[PDB]
Amino acid sequence: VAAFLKNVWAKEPVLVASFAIAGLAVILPTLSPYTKYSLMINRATPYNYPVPLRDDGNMPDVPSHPQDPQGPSLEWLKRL
Amino acid sequence: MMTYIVFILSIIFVMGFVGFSSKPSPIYGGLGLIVSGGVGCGIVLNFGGSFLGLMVFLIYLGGMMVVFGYTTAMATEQYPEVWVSNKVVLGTFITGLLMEFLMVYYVLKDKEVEIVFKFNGMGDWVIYDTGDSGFFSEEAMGIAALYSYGTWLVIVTGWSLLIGVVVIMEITRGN
Amino acid sequence: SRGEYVVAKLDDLINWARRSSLWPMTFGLACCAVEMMHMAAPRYDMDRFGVVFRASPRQSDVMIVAGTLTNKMAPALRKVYDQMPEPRYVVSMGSCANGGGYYHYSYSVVRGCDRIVPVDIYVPGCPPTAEALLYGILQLQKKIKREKRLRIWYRR
Amino acid sequence: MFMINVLTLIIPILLAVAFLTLVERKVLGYMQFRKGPNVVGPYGLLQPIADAIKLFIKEPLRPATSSISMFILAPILALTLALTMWIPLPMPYPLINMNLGVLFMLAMSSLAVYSILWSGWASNSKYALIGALRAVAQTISYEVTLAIILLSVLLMNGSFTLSTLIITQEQVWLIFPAWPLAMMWFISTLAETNRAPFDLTEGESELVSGFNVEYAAGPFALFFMAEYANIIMMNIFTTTLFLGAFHNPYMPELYTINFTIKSLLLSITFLWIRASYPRFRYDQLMHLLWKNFLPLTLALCMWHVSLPILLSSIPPQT
Amino acid sequence: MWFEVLPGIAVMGVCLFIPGMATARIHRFSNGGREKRVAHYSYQWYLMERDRRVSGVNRYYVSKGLENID
Amino acid sequence: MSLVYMNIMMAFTVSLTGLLMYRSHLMSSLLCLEGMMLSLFILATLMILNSHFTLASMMPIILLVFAACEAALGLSLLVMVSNTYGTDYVQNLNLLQC
Amino acid sequence: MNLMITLLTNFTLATLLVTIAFWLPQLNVYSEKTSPYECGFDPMGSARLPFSMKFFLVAITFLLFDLEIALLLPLPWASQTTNLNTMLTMALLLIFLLAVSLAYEWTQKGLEWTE
Amino acid sequence: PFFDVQKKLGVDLDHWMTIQSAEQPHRIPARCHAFEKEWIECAHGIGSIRAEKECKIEFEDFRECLLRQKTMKRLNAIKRQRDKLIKEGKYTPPPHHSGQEDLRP
Amino acid sequence: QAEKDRRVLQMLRENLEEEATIMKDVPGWKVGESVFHTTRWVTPMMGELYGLRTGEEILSSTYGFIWYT
Ligand SMILES: CCCCCCCCCCCCCCCCCC(=O)OC[C@H](COP(=O)([O-])OCC[N+](C)(C)C)OC(=O)CCCCCCCCCCCCCCCCC
Ligand SMILES: CCCCCCCCCCCCCCCCCC(=O)OC[C@H](COP(=O)(O)OCCN)OC(=O)CCCCCCCCCCCCCCCCC
Ligand SMILES: CCCCCCCCCCCCCCCCCC(=O)OC[C@H](COP(=O)(O)OCCN)OC(=O)CCCCCCCCCCCCCCCCC
Ligand SMILES: CCCCCCCCCCCCCCCCCC(=O)OC[C@H](COP(=O)(O)OCCN)OC(=O)CCCCCCCCCCCCCCCCC
Ligand SMILES: CCCCCCCCCCCCCCCCCC(=O)OC[C@H](COP(=O)(O)OCCN)OC(=O)CCCCCCCCCCCCCCCCC
Ligand code: SF4
Repeated sequence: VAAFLKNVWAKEPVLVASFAIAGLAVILPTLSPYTKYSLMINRATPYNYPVPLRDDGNMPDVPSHPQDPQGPSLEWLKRL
Repeated sequence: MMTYIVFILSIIFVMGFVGFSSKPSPIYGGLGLIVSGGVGCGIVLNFGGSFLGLMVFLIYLGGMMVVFGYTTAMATEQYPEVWVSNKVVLGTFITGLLMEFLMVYYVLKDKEVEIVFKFNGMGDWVIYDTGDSGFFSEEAMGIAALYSYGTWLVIVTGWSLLIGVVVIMEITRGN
Repeated sequence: SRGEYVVAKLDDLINWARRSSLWPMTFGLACCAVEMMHMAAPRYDMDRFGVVFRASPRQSDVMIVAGTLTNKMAPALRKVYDQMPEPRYVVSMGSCANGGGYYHYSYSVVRGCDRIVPVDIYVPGCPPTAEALLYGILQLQKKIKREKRLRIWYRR
Repeated sequence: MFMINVLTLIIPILLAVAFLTLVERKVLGYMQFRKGPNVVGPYGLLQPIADAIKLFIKEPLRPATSSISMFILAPILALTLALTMWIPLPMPYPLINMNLGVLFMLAMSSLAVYSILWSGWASNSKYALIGALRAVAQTISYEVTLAIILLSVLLMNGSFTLSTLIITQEQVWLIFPAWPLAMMWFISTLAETNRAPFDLTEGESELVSGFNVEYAAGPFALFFMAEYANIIMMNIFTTTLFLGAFHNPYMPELYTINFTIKSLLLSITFLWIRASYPRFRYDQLMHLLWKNFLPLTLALCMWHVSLPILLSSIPPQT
Repeated sequence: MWFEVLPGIAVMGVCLFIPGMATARIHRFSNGGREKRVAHYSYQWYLMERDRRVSGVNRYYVSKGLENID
Repeated sequence: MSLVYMNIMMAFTVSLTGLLMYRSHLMSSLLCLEGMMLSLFILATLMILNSHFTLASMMPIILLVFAACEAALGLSLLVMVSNTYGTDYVQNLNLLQC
Repeated sequence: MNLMITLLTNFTLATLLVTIAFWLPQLNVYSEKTSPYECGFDPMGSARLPFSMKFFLVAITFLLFDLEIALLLPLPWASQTTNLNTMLTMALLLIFLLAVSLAYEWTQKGLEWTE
Repeated sequence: PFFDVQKKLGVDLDHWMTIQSAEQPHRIPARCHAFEKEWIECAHGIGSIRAEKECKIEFEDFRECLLRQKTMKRLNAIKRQRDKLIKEGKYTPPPHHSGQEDLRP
Repeated sequence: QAEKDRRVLQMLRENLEEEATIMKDVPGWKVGESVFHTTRWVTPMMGELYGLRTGEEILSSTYGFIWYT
């Protein structure tokens, strides 16, 4: 397949460059480990108001104040 | 009378529709459709859909330009009719404008009309919403949700466009 | 009177604008067109004086008859001169466009372009050199400068 | 007060168009081993004034076989569209701060073709028809590749707003990560305005003058200033897209000087290209964008839509 | 020589320097010495309308500070 | 309803009666088809933007796409016609009467 | 409010430059100057004859392609959604279908001009 | 025939754009979300024949929310009466309805 | 949010109190009658608030954002 690649690179280099760019753009996001970073960056952006919940009495995971240590923090985004 | 701006733009819209639907000649029909597309994009831009108006304006300008190339190429006459070169075309244009302005005068008198549905006479500014929309426009997020949600719509539209390209190749072959 | 001074200054302004923006037409027939292109050469540089060739007669100021005006060509030259907008000037250059030149007694040669179109400046030579043609262009500019259109309009 | 702003926008661009005619003639002369106009005034500063006064005192010459209404409407539409499409450009603050200025400029660049088309069709001549159909061929050659280039280069900006393009290029220029798109955009802007080597409408070789061959002085000047204002606006648009300058909110004059000299260099590059290349055939231009530019544009669009997801570098939309 | 293309180009520079900065000067004149506020999204327009209502002069650029409160 | 709804529906009916009475020219009928498509697009986006139905904003633009899925097709059904006859008149399309 | 003011200002400034160009100078109209220009000779036929085009197939392809890439224009805003893998897959599929259609046009000699 | 493939395979294809009360992007609500929700919850599983006469109040309220016909009629009547009283000179507009009104913030 | 709530309640009360003064001699009219059969609060429509005000406030409110440059 080296002869075919050399012939098509000598004849039409534009199509070879386009196909190489397309192949990298297709097979590269499945290899990089930074796609989940984009996922939680997009999910961490506050478009809507964080509507509070009524305190029934047993909710240990949610805080009572935003400065409380419980809750989803973004020190990873500040670090990156 | 600035509160009826969308109503005035819609009047120009139906005026352009009467202008090109009388079919004088496809050049001036294309000009009338360009004017109608411009005032229609103005209307939908006044309702807040600026992206949709700009998109339909661009798409119809490109389509009308390809159409004009076709009529210059293929659908032409020795003496094209502008609007008054034919009695029937000028006549139907005159009655279309007359019917439009008669409807305008009737709806501008008692602020109510019955053509098959029932319509009011106040400006459309009443039906707007009073609240804000945050840090996003609703139409932009709605069309941006085509890829995150509408996978089936994207699939069938892409297949329809590819099949359309193949169909255009197959029809204009000759053998 | 102040109106006479006003129309004189306006006539001077429009004559300056018309004489400093001459737009000839790309129209040659023979040898004298080669000498005209040598006037358009970098040495003589007609575009210094605002002289720039224009292909269409509708956006042209003057027409330079450079070559031999034959019998088969005269209606075309007349129509081309007719299509030019007013004010229009014609510069006749070369002996062929002046009086027939070498071919005065020929059967199919118009004896001068004066018989077909009105002529402002006659440039003699065979060919008249690029220096001579530039001199004729400057003489045409001088003739345009001493025009008296608005003064005569005020007098009339 | 807005009247003052719009008149101070539209008068200096007309003066810039006239002095662009002067600079074009003089620079094109100097690249051809000769001199430009220098006899009208001191170093030829009064040549555009002489040309403008000369063209507006000549006969209009409306033809008899031409539909007069479209014949008058077409240059008016050309000059109008050349005027009300300079507005969304940030200099550094645009006169009209549109949220979708990029699509606005795309739509009004698509609309300006109709002036050429109706000028060719209205004046009943065969050369005008040939020029109009060549304009149609040029539009269908360039438009889709131009739009995909803009879409691929706006994936790093975040939105279609032209005002936020300065903030995007605050750190580095946008020509460093998108230089193939920059080259293809430059060729697209060359082919958009019917500038050399893609003139093809005012062709003085294949035709006499093309679509404006029946337009005498007065209406003919309108197409000239529309074309020259168009090339200046393309130069400013390319400068904003790919060569974003440093902006200080306390001193806008720094940004004004910077993009002014950059757009001047881009116009000088336009005239540099004009004097050095033979004219393309209008079927070779059709196979240029549709076969060489388009596949690379599609590949670069996929690359630029899969790149910020790959790198956690999706730009904000606010 | 070549530098004689530099005068006319310089005039072009002035012809490209006048409009845009003038807009900035206009934006520094109407808005009371500050930039003209942008409203790309409806929240910014709501803040603009609130400022215009709270100024009391029907001008949104008349900024009322913390001395207004008790 | 409102007023602009009445005007857009009137425009649709005007383009409909423009389409249904041919004037011996196929391009004029194609222009009428494009006009009815534009009127339907404008009415749909007016209703959608009024009612804040954001997820249906995918509807009109996608709808606009299928416009070409007939409209350009109509042009491809013309060139063979213009290769069969020198013009594009609709009175030449009467061979299928027997 | 400002956009129509700018539109009206530019339209007025454009339309004033022809009525100045018309009513100002001295006009002299005869029935030889305003004839159609065909390089000195009167033309054969009219300019309203059918001008047989060659690039009709590429014109229809542009008709499809303009809106089929206009579907790709909300791709900036589509980068702001929470679901990103599906968006990336659908966008890549759309441009892949575009490339397949272009390659099918190229291979079947569809981009070449007739005659 | 309506071969309901979607519920058979559990694959969602076009059920999200069917109504305005579905999962909208960024939880953007429609202007008549409550009325449509009430009408759907009223007429769920009881059949169209029963729903045409048993849940007509909610559907009528939803249709009033969609097109605002009765609100336009009431506003037109109020505006007409106000203009008639102005024309007779029997009514003067209040200062807060004429521009000098001093709104809350 | 609190300021907007108090503002729209003030505007609705102001429009309600001047509706009775405008319409007192008409027969069969009921002041403050709803058009919805339910008693649930609905979002006020732009015609319900600015129905009895001058046109400058109309153009500032329902067209101010779109027309702003
Ligand atoms: C805005 C910034 C400045 C921009 C440049 C402006 C100044 C320079 C201007 C020069 C003069 C231009 C005059 C007009 C020219 C018109 C003709 C023209 O442009 O033709 C285009 C020509 C067309 O070719 P053609 O016309 O010769 O056609 C050849 C046809 N065959 C093969 C059949 C014989 O070239 C292109 O289309 C190239 C476009 C740009 C390519 C950029 C590639 C970047 C690198 C990609 C990756 C490569 C590595 C491999 C993959 C690696 C992956 C990791
Ligand atoms: C007979 C031949 C023709 C003769 C007449 C020719 C007239 C001039 C033709 C050329 C110009 C056509 C213009 C068409 C509409 C363009 C709309 C536009 O430019 O919109 C830009 C901008 C959109 O930005 P947006 O996101 O809405 O921002 C709001 C948040 N700040 O919008 C805004 O920011 C909103 C500003 C106010 C908008 C008001 C509503 C639209 C007004 C349309 C006027 C009429 C257009 C007629 C076009 C005819 C074309 C042939
Ligand atoms: C009551 C009082 C007022 C009455 C009304 C009149 C108002 C003023 C009207 C315009 C000026 C009138 C005078 C015009 C020039 C007259 C003198 C003249 O002809 O000078 C010739 C001289 C060049 O001499 P030349 O023969 O070329 O020399 C050979 C070179 N080796 O030429 C030169 O050196 C250059 C001449 C330049 C003339 C002025 C500049 C042009 C006009 C500018 C203003 C008008 C246009 C404004 C812009 C319009 C849009 C572009
Ligand atoms: C954004 C920037 C745009 C800039 C645009 C303008 C660029 C160029 C600026 C001017 C440069 C110098 C021009 C000099 C022109 C020639 C002047 C001259 O010598 O005129 C002489 C002529 C005849 O006079 P004569 O009676 O023969 O003299 C006797 C001598 N022993 O007498 C006459 O012709 C009469 C007097 C004419 C005077 C003309 C002066 C120049 C006018 C230029 C027009 C634009 C002015 C600036 C506009 C914007 C700023 C306000
Ligand atoms: C899976 C990868 C991504 C695929 C989808 C995305 C594609 C993005 C680019 C879109 C390109 C659209 C246009 C493609 C047209 C291909 C068909 C064609 O026209 O072939 C003709 C050409 C020979 O030229 P000729 O026949 O003379 O053409 C007539 C006028 N020139 O024929 C040729 O030159 C040969 C063309 C085929 C062979 C190309 C080989 C490229 C190799 C690149 C490096 C390896 C990449 C590995 C990925 C898989 C590639 C298959
Ligand atoms: S005058 Fe002499 S040089 Fe000129 S065209 Fe005649 S023969 Fe040739």
